[PDB]
Amino acid sequence: MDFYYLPGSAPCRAVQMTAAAVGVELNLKLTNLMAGEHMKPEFLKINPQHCIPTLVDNGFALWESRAICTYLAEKYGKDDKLYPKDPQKRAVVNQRLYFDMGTLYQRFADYYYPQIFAKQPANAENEKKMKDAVDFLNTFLDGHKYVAGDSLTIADLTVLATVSTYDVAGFELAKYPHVAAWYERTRKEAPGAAINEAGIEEFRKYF
Amino acid sequence: MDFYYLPGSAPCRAVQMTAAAVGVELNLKLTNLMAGEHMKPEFLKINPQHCIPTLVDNGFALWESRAICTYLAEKYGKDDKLYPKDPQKRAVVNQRLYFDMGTLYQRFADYYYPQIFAKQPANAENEKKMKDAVDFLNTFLDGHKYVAGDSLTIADLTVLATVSTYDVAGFELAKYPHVAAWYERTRKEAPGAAINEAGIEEFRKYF
Ligand SMILES: N[C@@H](CCC(=O)N[C@@H](CS)C(=O)NCC(=O)O)C(=O)O
Ligand SMILES: N[C@@H](CCC(=O)N[C@@H](CS)C(=O)NCC(=O)O)C(=O)O
Repeated sequence: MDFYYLPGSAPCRAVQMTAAAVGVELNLKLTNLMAGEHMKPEFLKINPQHCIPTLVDNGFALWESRAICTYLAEKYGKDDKLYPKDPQKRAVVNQRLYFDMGTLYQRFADYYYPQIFAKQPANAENEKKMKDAVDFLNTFLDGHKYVAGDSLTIADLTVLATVSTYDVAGFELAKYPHVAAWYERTRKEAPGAAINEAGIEEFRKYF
Repeated sequence: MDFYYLPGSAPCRAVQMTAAAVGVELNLKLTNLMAGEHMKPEFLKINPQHCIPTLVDNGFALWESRAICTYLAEKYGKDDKLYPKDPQKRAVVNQRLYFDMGTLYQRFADYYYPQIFAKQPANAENEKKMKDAVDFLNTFLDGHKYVAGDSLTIADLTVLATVSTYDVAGFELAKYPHVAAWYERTRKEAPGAAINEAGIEEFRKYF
């Protein structure tokens, strides 16, 4: 299966760790957006939204990092813990996946991207929204050892990719006890952790 | 099961149509955000992210509309077509769910809400991104009759909740033939269609 990605990308790193978790080997396809490789006619045929990560598994094209992670868990995973079949348990996992996309990473991007690509001054309003997002995550972790329960799931993997990004950007995770502790634990227990660590160094080249 | 909602809210309507599709009755609990009812202690105890929709099913509290929709489908659904178990088919539906949230609705909200509620000037670039989101959906709908595959799924229901809102907001959907055709067909066929139409009228009360 081909994996169109960029090493420093969080959504890409989330899939990489999930693939490691289920023992699936990804045929890496470095896709340089600055060379318009995602806009090649061949790529558009695979993914009209022309975005990475994009996975192609024996003719089946799929994008949206979290959808890819769930796909790999359902089709190639054997350990129910990573993505529980029980509706209730799976629902908490799914809610956290949406949280990661629409709240945690979304606010991170809203605050840092303008400073990185537009050279705009740090926006106070968006800084607080980002802070509120980590606060939520901190609350989600109160009591439980993992983001969506008591066992490592793909929700921890995608949130790790995101939080490891907050880290390299210089965000103060230490002011969120549960997040900081979970991060330290998960950064050492996540399958493919070494790939994630190598990847953030590429993202670091943005600051 | 309790359903904390507001009729005009798109994410809430997505859950209402999904519930109707699976024969699940929802005890409606109007939660007026303008009156700050989403921050009442009792509600924060159930949902610390203080957002609607929030579902409580025999003690189990859940938020994030699309996670509620899939939960209702997995636990109470009996028509595999609504949310296919096959990993690949499921993956296509799931990618569309993330599309609906992170691309289609996200851009709609970022463009209109700051104007309607915060009374801020329109943001031209955000308008452009919004057009790009509908364009993507238009392409997805080229050939394919439903948002995901050749049958109505929960992806059609949430996209209807989102697109119907684009409609009342005055966005020119007509310029996207495949989106417009799909909408013309689905706004009638969809389970809970009448609920959604009534809900958008309550949303209109903001224009
Ligand atoms: N929500 C998506 C985000 C995908 C995304 O933002 N992709 C970026 C790379 S970080 C991209 O390909 N941008 C170029 C484009 O969309 O044309 C996911 O989780 O996969
Ligand atoms: N991604 C969420 C969006 C939830 C959302 O935006 N909820 C709004 C109502 S439309 C809300 O409760 N806002 C007030 C708040 O979050 O405090 C979903 O699909 O449920």
